Amino acid sequence: DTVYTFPDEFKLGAATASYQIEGAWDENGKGPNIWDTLTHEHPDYVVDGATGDIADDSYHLYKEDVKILKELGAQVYRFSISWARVLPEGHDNIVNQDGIDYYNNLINELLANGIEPMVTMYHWDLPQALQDLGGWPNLVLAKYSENYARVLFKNFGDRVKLWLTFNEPLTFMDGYASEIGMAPSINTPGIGDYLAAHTVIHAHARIYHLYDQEFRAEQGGKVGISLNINWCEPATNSAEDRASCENYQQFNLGLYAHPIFTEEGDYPAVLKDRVSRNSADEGYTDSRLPQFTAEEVEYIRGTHDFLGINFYTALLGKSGVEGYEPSRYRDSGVILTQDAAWPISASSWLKVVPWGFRKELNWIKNEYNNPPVFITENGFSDYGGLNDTGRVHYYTEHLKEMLKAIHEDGVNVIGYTAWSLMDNFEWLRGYSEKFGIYAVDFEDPARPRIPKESAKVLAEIMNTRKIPERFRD
Ligand SMILES: [Cl-]
Ligand SMILES: [Cl-]
Ligand code: NA
Repeated sequence: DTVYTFPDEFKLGAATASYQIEGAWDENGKGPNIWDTLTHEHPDYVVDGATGDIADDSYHLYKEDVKILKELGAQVYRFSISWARVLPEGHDNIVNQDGIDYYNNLINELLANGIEPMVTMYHWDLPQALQDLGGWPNLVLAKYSENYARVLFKNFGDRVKLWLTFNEPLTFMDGYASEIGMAPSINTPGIGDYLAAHTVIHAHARIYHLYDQEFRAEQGGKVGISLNINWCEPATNSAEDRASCENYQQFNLGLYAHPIFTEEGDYPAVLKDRVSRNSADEGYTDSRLPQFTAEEVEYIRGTHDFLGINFYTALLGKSGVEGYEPSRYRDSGVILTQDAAWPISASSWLKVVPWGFRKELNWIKNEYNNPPVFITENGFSDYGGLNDTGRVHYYTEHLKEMLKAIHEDGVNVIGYTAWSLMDNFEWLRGYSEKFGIYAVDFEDPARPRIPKESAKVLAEIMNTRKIPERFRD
């Protein structure tokens, strides 16, 4: 049963994000963020015209969140901090004590209940005052991000020892690649999304160096980043289809991980070269991909204590090019599809492909020299229901695959937090797609959290530290 047992030091828990759960969007001095703006001004972008104005009301109900974490037996709770709740103006001139108090209250409640906090600094909720300067495409945000992080380390770092600078910049950069999509819903594909990535990488590096310089000696924690990546399986066994899948990994994960996690640093060569060529062919004087200087390459490489991975699904990749000119997908040189045979979820993008998780973990091991990997998200959507057999099976299969990666393949996976502790505001999908292991009644002002079967099974896994016999192959 070795392949079915978690390593003794491995950390298990669950995850949320601030805008998705907190509500209290303008309470007690909190400033507006880009998701307040999107859901208020553009309800036509969101299923049901839903907003995060209340969500799970975790601003008021944080003790209930801790209660269900304790019931689950979580060792770690991954949550994010709302930048505009702490710094309502985005800049560090005004610190909102109500926000400081709130996160201290949550942290202290967690620790009093034997649960370790893991904090994501940025999970998509940029202060609107900073978006008004251009947001992530404007490199001035890297210093603003450093200053935000300093406030977080100063106030919380005596008790928080696990930090993620950013969550899914591959996703939030896409808020600069569509007029109707992710906040801030700006249509600069192939140009502004790359600028956003560039700023984020710079920001991440500044935050890491800040920790080294101002906090690490006293606080003794670890700083990483959470990167999402889909497995990309060759549509056929050809060398050409394999090349396309390598392109996919480099254009999705490598975009962020090559600058940070390799000895060489910088963007992947294929990313630089394909965008350079495409830009020239379209008549641009300058490549659409921003450049790092040698000094910047050296500053950015090595800025990590672990790699956070968000894993959900797989795609099929074949040789070719598609998408609009200009765009990151077109630049990436792969044609992406889904296999009809893969089980479905309530989310168009998410098919159940558990073996893809093991393949991805091996790809990461080989590319980045087996970094410590913390799975910061993994989970499954349905439309509702407590007898969530699909979710149960998603978890048991993904955990089995991860355990094979650890035990059979030697991948240094160090922790895992299920997405999500409870049903929450699923971005443009509103409350229509359910990812929780706890259900939440969004028509009940008290927002009760109630366990699904998946919460019961995960509790059993966390308690026994193994995959139960009935779920084994
Ligand atoms: Cl074949
Ligand atoms: Cl049994
Ligand atoms: Na402060």
